[PDB]
Amino acid sequence: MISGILASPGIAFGKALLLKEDEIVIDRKKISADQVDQEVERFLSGRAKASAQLETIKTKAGETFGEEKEAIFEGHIMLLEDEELEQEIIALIKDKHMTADAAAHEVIEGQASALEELDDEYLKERAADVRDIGKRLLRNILGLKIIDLSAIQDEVILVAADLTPSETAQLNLKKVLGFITDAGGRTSHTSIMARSLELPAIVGTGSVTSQVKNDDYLILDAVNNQVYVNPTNEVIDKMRAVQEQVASEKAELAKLKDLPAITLDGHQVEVCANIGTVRDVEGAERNGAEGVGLYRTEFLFMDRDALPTEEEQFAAYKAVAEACGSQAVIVRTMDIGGDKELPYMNFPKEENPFLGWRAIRIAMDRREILRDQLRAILRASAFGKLRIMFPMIISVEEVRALRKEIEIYKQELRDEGKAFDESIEIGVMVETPAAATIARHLAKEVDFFSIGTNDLTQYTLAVDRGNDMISHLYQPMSPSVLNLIKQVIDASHAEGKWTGMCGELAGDERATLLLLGMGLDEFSMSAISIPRIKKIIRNTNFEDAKVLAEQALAQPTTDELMTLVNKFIEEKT
Amino acid sequence: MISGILASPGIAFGKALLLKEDEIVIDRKKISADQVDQEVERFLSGRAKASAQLETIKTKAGETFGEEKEAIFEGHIMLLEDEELEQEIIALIKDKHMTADAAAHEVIEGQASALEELDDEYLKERAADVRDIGKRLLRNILGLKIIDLSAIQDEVILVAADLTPSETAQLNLKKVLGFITDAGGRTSHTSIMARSLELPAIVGTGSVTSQVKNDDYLILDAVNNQVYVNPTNEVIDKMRAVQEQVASEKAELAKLKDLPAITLDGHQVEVCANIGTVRDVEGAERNGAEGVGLYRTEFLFMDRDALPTEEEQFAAYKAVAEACGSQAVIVRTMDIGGDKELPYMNFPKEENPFLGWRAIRIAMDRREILRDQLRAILRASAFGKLRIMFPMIISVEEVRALRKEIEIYKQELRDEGKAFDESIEIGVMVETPAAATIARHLAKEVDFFSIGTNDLTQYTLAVDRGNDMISHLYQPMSPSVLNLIKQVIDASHAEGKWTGMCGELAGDERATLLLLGMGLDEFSMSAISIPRIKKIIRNTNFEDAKVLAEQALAQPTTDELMTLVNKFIEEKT
Repeated sequence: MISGILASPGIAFGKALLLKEDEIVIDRKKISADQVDQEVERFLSGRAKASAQLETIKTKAGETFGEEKEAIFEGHIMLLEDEELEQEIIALIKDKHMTADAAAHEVIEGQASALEELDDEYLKERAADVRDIGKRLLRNILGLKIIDLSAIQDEVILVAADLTPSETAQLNLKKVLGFITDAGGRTSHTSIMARSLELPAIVGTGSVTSQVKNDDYLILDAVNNQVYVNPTNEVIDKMRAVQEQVASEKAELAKLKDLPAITLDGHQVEVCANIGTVRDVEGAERNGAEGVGLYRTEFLFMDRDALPTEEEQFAAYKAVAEACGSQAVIVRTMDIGGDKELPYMNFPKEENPFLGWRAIRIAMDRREILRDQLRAILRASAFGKLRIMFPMIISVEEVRALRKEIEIYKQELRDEGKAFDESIEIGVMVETPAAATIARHLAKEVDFFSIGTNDLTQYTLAVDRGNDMISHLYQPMSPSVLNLIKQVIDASHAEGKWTGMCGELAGDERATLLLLGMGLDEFSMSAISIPRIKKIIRNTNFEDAKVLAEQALAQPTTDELMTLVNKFIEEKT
Repeated sequence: MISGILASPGIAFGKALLLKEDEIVIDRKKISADQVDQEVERFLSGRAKASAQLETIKTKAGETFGEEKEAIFEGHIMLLEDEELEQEIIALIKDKHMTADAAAHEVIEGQASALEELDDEYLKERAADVRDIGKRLLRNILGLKIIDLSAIQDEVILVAADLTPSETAQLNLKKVLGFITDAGGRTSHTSIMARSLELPAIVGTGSVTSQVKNDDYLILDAVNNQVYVNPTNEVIDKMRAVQEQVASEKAELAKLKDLPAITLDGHQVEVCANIGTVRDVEGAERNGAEGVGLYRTEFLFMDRDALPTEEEQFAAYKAVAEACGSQAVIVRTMDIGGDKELPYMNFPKEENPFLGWRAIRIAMDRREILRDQLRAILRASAFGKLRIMFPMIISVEEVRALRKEIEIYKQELRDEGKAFDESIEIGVMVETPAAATIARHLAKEVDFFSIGTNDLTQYTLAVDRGNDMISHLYQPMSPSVLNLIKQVIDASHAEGKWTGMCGELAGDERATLLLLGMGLDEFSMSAISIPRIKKIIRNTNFEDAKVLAEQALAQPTTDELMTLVNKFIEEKT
């Protein structure tokens, strides 16, 4: 009867691999002066190896996982070569006549020890990565035999007390049919990989490695949360059928709108990622995004030290469109100028950037910007489902002037023998109280809306998103912002269009029932929030939420509206 | 058959005074070197007189009109003593060997001449005041006889081709039964005085002074726009009866609420002045204000180099309350922190002051400020009708916390044996889209609303009131702001309260029919706008305006809403 936390559901059958590591012996024997010069050379000679061996691991991470994991090694390597460590490690040996393995341990342990004093779980984990660098350094000076998880010639299950980020890079994903460890829990780096990799694995076993020997045959239920050791065929069979169900579950979920973004009583919404860069598509796919709800194109502009031309934009958009496969991306035209300047533009300062010459106000005062970009988006739409959406819309005037612009850019493309999706849908950010107010009018003029609650909150409450001194007044969960949200959604629906939401409220656990009840069609968020919200959605009853929403919309006070939400959560799941 | 522009309606009977002035002779005869030293002394000796005589006129203006007219003389005197004039006047005489009256004329004429090159009517008038200083200087060096309007021992009518601001100060208001001149028109300084003084007078006669001799008996109709010269008693009689009607008109208008702020079809609104300082009460009374709709207390705070204590505030408020007589003042608690900092507070900088720690957000983070002030207002309410109004309100939370505050401060006063109007009404600025959105909720909690459209526009459109680069987007006449205005007014009325407006829209000729049609109860503006708006109000039909308003509120476009307004003005007066 062994149970863990189960990080990924599924089933698997294979041999068990056990990572055994010998304890590192440290000699506290003081060294003589003649040994001072020799110990430094041993450290440099031992450090010389890890230098080249660490570099080899980096290259495997880049090809195996990508640049996201390749740079983490550079930080560890760059930190190791820090000139502060060279002087501090040598000084103790030269000054205290200590050994290199004992003196070096104090330096890396000293810094990591300072990090543990921190009262944050996020800073403590990084201290674990730093500690790992010094831990291996001691083995490197001694020249301890390394197992290396890359030397696997046969498929096996991976069992260990805990895995350090360094092992996950040089790990064979195809030869490992799963991962099992007794680490702390999801807060473990390897645990997150099981989720994104979508492979069965446990991390809270507690003491399975002490019960398993290498070459042991084990079957992972990852469904009943049980492990069978050398079990007959009656269990190897049950499991095999459990694995069948698992596979059918995929096959069914595989359907289009038949996704978890459905309440108990059958109400579906989209749930998507906001992104900045192709690189974010990875997190989106990892977290179960059904498409991209907001492609903040600014971020691509701050990914460069020059304004990206039509061609550079096109390429960037094309990549995204393609890295998204079948999925739709809502490409927002550029929003520079509140707290998001791009320095390379050298725009002049403003007294209130957030009430200033922002986003569309620029692209309309400098058509080359609007034109290059819209041109690029359109052209990229020849390569995947894209939508166009505009930021900082304030009037019907603005929308018509920009549609007219699209139509001009569309013809030019037609005339230059350049495909673009003629179906391409156009919408607007509703993130201004103006837009919210004339939502009915705007809804005739666009295909859709996405409510930017970060901004909407900001202007409706006149509280600067940046200003910590008044942060306590920044409440997107005000009777004032909610009402304006409702009013927008309703506008959508009255024209037979839809409203999504890319403001942070979409991703906020506390609004999910209200957003849902109020009929929001689409949620778009940081990818990392997709599962929390999906979970809430999948476990609500939609009808109940409507009732909730309605109540909340009548409250003159946030507190009073928080109460409704809470009594709901109490009574309803 | 002589007709002028009539600046003030009324009737008068009295003798005619004629201001005759001899032409100033200028000698272009070059002076010798021995005469250079003597001419400078003559200028200094002649300048010595005007120095003391100009100072005497200043003291008469202060006692006669007040500090508003006393400082204008200091500028003229300070400009005359400018060290640049001393060196430039002496240099030409010493360098060009010119005469003091001819050389001095070039210096003052030279600067005034540069001002005329300006293409602005407002800058040109000031050039007239500077020209006057040099014109009299020539008489002062020559020692020309001065008539002085203060030497009047008998009541007479004042007739002149044109009067310079200097004469208006040393003018006997009680001995002058009216003012008649052939100047340009209302753009004449003296013409404005007839309006504020409320005395019959003409400024566009054209050539009456050439037809009148001093000691002539004239009757001013100022009603039929005619002047009778030595007319029998049949006309001295008609006029006397015309004067009776005039007096009855006052008596009727005198009433109270039934004033000019009434549409043709009987709909009344209040029309008041926004003020900053007791000193503004004068302009308000001058321009026919029926009370004060917004007393921006910040302005009193920027009228000082220290934070005004409870006692200083009280005094300041008391004065206002009293300078307003029977009239109600809406005292807004302090609004510092957008474009209105007070430097003496040394508050820290903000990234977006207008979305920052503004107004009520301060007084709530520093109770001493809120307390002193509310204390002071309450106590001042023992001395005249005052209301309390709060700026930058965003939530029902804020209002309740502040009412609760009032109630505490009320008791303290009760306990310290300090009267305050127990009837004192409390309201809120609706100048946030939040407030506008929860207007229904807020309306239960306050006695009234005043819509701040400067701010409301700002946040609804996210356009900084300060930012000229996007000024073209600052449109309080958007379908978005108007709708929010309507929604607020309606909230008021639904609770049986009222909404006023102190934003600049109230004073904007183009909104007046809409504001009216939408049922706005109260308008408050710069005093100078009171008559334009009153005029529009008095000449509208209210029912028609409703229809107008309604139409305008359905337009998705400003232009389209401007069209309605225009076709109205065409067809309707």
